[PDB]
Amino acid sequence: LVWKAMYFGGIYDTWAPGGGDVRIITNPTVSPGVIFGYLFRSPFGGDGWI
Amino acid sequence: EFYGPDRAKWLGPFSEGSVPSYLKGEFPGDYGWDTAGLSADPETFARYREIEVIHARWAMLGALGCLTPELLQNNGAADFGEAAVWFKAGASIFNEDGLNYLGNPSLIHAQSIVAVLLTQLVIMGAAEAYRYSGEGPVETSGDSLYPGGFFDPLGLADDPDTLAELKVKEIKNGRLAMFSMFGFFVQGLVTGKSPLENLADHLAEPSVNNGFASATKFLPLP
Amino acid sequence: MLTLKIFVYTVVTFFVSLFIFGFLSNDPGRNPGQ
Amino acid sequence: VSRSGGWLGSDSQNINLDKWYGPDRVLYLPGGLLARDEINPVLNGTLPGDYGYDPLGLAKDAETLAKYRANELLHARWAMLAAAGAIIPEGLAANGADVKGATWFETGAAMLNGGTLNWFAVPFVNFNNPLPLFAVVAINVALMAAAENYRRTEDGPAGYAPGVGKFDESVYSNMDNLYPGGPFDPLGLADDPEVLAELKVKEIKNGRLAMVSFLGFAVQAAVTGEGPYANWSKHVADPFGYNLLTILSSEDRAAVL
Amino acid sequence: VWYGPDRPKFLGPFSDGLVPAYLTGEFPGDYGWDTSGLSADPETFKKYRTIEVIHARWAMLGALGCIFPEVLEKYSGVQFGEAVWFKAGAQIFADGGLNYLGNSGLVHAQSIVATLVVQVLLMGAVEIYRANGEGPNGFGEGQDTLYPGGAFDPLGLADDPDTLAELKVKEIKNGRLAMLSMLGFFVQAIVTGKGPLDNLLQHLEEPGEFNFYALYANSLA
Amino acid sequence: VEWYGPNRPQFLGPFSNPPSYLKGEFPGDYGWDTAGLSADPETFARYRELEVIHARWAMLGALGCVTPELLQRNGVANFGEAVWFKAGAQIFQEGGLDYLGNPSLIHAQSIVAILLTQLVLMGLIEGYRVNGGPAGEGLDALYPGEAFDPLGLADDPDTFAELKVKELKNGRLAMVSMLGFGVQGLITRKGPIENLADHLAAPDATNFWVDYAPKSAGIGY
Amino acid sequence: LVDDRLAGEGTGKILGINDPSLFWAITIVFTIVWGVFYVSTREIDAASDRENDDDFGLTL
Ligand code: CHL
Ligand code: CHL
Ligand code: CLA
Ligand SMILES: CC1=C[C@H](O)CC(C)(C)[C@H]1/C=C/C(C)=C/C=C/C(C)=C/C=C/C=C(C)/C=C/C=C(C)/C=C/C1=C(C)C[C@H](O)CC1(C)C
Repeated sequence: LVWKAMYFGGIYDTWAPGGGDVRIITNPTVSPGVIFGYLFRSPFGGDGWI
Repeated sequence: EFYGPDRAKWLGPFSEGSVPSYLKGEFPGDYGWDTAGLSADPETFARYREIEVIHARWAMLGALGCLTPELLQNNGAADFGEAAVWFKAGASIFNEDGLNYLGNPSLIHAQSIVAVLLTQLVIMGAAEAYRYSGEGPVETSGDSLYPGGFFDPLGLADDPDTLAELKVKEIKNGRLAMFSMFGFFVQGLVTGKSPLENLADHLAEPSVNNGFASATKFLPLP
Repeated sequence: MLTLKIFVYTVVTFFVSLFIFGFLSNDPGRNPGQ
Repeated sequence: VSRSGGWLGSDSQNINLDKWYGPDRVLYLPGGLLARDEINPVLNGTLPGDYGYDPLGLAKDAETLAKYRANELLHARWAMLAAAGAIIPEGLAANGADVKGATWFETGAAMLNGGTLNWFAVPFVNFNNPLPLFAVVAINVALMAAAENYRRTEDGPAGYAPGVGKFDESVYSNMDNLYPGGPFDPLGLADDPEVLAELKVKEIKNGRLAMVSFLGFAVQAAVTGEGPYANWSKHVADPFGYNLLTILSSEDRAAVL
Repeated sequence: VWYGPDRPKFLGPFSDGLVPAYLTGEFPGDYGWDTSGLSADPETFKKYRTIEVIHARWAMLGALGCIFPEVLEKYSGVQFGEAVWFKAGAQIFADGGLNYLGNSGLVHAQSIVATLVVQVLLMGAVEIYRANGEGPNGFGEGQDTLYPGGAFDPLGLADDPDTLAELKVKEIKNGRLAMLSMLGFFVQAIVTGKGPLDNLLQHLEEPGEFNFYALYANSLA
Repeated sequence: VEWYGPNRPQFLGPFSNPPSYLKGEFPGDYGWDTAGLSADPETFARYRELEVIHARWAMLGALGCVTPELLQRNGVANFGEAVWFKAGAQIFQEGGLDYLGNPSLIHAQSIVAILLTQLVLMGLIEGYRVNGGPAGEGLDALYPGEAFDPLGLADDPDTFAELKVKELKNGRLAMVSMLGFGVQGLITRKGPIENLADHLAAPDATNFWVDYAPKSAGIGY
Repeated sequence: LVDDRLAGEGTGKILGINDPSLFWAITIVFTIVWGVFYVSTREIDAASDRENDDDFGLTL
């Protein structure tokens, strides 16, 4: 999946600047705080877990 | 008291269980201190004893030599400039007038760093080589550490009982010199001033001008 | 309210920890058969 | 003491010759598809890489098998040198190295019209090789003809090899036609009989892989008209966009929608 | 598991051609690492063994003590004068003096000489008792000089000799880890100039961007 | 006799009083153990192995620390950082680390890949050296030979003994030069080849005693 | 504003830890329970009459 999103064409990004389009992901977010933030987030409103 | 089983020890009255078995008060300076067992092997102990005595003797020479020029500078017996401080005497050889003994240009008046270095290599190289050899033109006893004979003009080692006790005096004055010399090295690095200037500052304000005044001098900064 | 939150976090963690280490205490061996 | 040993610590040397030699040797078809009694009897599991694979019944006796194995091992060793030598120089040029005649099927043309080649001692300095084409043809033919004749006649001149030091003509005697050893084994990796048997299996298996690979290099050259490195680099760059099917299309496929 | 000829060794599968003969597995933490032959002599090995355990127990206290005030300052309401371990010494020169937990009612030390005199008197007496093997009025007569027990084991966690052998491996291995990490605290203090907790929290912010090689390696030469 | 035995040369020329344990049985025995460090036969063995391994590493390092700089000074090749104490910083440059400057060679980009591969590669290599492995097992620890002597230059026992003395003497010289590179680099902050050029250009003015010695106390370099 | 509140609702905080004190509440409690559990594992297993070797545990 990450090879598809970074080297083979890319993944459709609905948030892409200029309108939703297929986009190459060049800076994946691998920060531990961001990853752990999603995993141990609440499942309730506003948080929604992952 | 300085030899045998009831000799003085590094921990005083509380040194019974701290003395290694191989330290039996047979040599000068045996306060039974070897918490690292570095002298457990008899052959390495003998070599370490020679290194200690040679170091102790250089330190006694060094401690006196690191203060004598500064004392003369203070009382006005001679002028050295910045060379009065022991850790600045080396650059003196690079002065336009040259290294003048006692500040007198009619004395050594050395100018060449190579000459003072090559001369020392030949002289000390010969002197040290004879010491390692254990034999030489001079007359000595069979002890390499304690030659006597030629190196004992005054017969102070002739009496054997006094010789054993004087040996303790040599190592004990020597060890104090080595500790003080380490103090000269560290104080020179930390304070940056001469040992006598360090002493004067401690006397001026003992509670403030002490080692902890420079305790924060080498704080690593981001 | 933080005092209340810390008290509840202490209480909830206590009962969950008992539940977790309770089943780690050779639970499967606690059966009447052989 | 031994000149052989394991690679992953003490007791890490586990050379199982049973999988490659004997009745339970692996076969080109699994157990449930091919019974071991359906294998040609001449393939008894004594030669390296005997997968029991010989449809068309080409090998009908030990002599025929021995003659063909002499051919297979030579075709395999040459393909291993070629496979490595056909793609390594091209990979250098594609990455910025100054190599004239990168693609293997275009190196010959580079020597035409008096042009020369650059030999790259890759770890270190490159070379502007002065040998002209006429000279290269003469030297290569002379050295290769002499080398092959020595192999054909099973005898050669005395010389020096590091493993054996200085040797005479006597060493050429008692050398296997396919596994000469001796001077040809300077590192002495053939000393252990169990290791030698296993390494023989790796030789033909890497060799058979190289032969099929060079066949692809040739077929690919005819179709795509590019060097093997260029085909690989662009398959990896855009796999679905650059493969055999896309090339065969040879047209801008209209969107289906 | 940890004793005898079948104990684990420091080079794993390759640790068999360099295990010294004198390293047999009779002492805790014996991974057969003496490649420089320093402990060839049994008497020197005995002393080196005490030095390691002592350096280890100080390191374990040091490792915890060097990070605990820094942890407590960031993740609690405590406000130390200097939470960073290599700046906590200068607290005694501050106007308010050294206040334990930042509370002026605790300790409130204000003279470095008085603390030093009390330390050399207390640590001097204590280290003498360990060295001599018996405290005041023969407090520790007969107890092991490295593993005393008795008064030093109030909870009796090492009454069973088999448990003792296992736990002595735990002590030396946590101790060796602490010693290795205290080396980290020293060098990271020299190079980064920040507290060890700050170094960790910086690694965790973005490990690729905030590490030794991406920040400081180029400056060291 | 010339290099082994009681008639061997000594570190102090005529004045020769070799320690008893030094009996000219091993290569490079000039009877120099004034500190008595190798009095223990087991420790001496361990020390001899350390010296040979250090010497072989030093010989590779000494040649490897001047080769990039010699090529750069002679304009033979361009390196991102030819000076040895700066070569490591090349990994953090823009295009990465290119061998000999040619972008088609190695072209490494991540220090983590270099570190992890070296950990695995050198971990196996050193394990093979001490426990034995693919190249052979049961071979001499310091002088395995076999695959490591393909040319057979050590086939003659006499030549092997003399060549072993040559290895240590070239190795010991390389070890001293490595200390020189480090100390000179830490002081001059310039590559060793550049430092040599300076001494040859004006030896009476760029010598250490005149250039830095006078500024080693109270004044910066 | 007129009143005070934690204002942590819908903020995506790890384990809902708005302040570091909650971390100590969870960590201390878990460590204590883990502490009493850890020093009792051998006794609990001893009741099985088997040793917790590679063949221990309910197995069909
Ligand atoms: C009665 C108690 C008594 C005590 C406690 C000591 C203690 C000591 N004696 Mg001793 N002695 C004692 C009685 C006697 N001695 C001697 C005769 C001798 C001799 C001849 C010698 C000693 C020596 C020593 C020292 C051993 C070396 C050392 O560093 O030790 C361990 C000590 C420490 C590890 C100190 C710990 C640090 C301390 C708290 C200071 C604080 C350090 C800094 C603040 C940290 C800064 C960090 C920065 C730089 C990063 C040591 C402190 C030796 C010496 O002089 O060593 C220097 C020595 O050669 N004693 C006699 C005559 C018979 C005694 C009679 O009672
Ligand atoms: C991070 C980016 C990075 C990049 C872009 C490169 C790029 C390169 N590296 Mg390098 N490296 C990189 C990082 C690193 N390298 C190394 C360690 C090395 C070494 C040790 C070597 C290189 C080499 C090379 C060059 C090889 C190309 C060549 O000349 O081939 C020429 C062609 C060939 C050698 C053969 C054909 C290659 C082509 C890929 C065919 C592949 C065929 C396979 C059958 C494919 C199989 C696929 C699988 C999935 C089935 C090349 C320019 C080599 C070199 O120096 O080149 C001269 C080399 O020997 N690198 C490390 C240290 C761990 C790195 C760390 O980051
Ligand atoms: C999880 C799937 C799986 C597993 C664990 C096994 C396991 C086994 N198979 Mg079996 N098999 C499978 C799937 C599987 N098979 C499928 C899908 C087919 C149809 C092609 C077969 C057809 C088959 C036959 C005809 C035989 C076995 C045999 C065997 C036994 C050993 C010999 C062997 O490996 O033969 C098979 C070897 C291969 C099929 C070579 C395939 C090449 C590689 C492994 C393909 C990998 C491609 C890639 C990873 C797939 C991507 C994932 C995909 C789902 C998208 C062995 C226990 C033999 C046996 O039972 O002995 C009596 C035997 O005769 N298998
Ligand atoms: C085994 C082997 C074998 C072979 O043969 C040889 C060889 C190699 C030699 C060997 C090895 C060795 C080693 C590794 C060593 C290391 C060590 C260390 C690191 C230590 C530390 C060590 C360290 C340590 C103790 C530490 C300590 C600390 C302490 C006390 C304390 C501190 C502190 C605190 C709390 C806080 C504050 O604020 C500050 C202070 C006050 C400061």
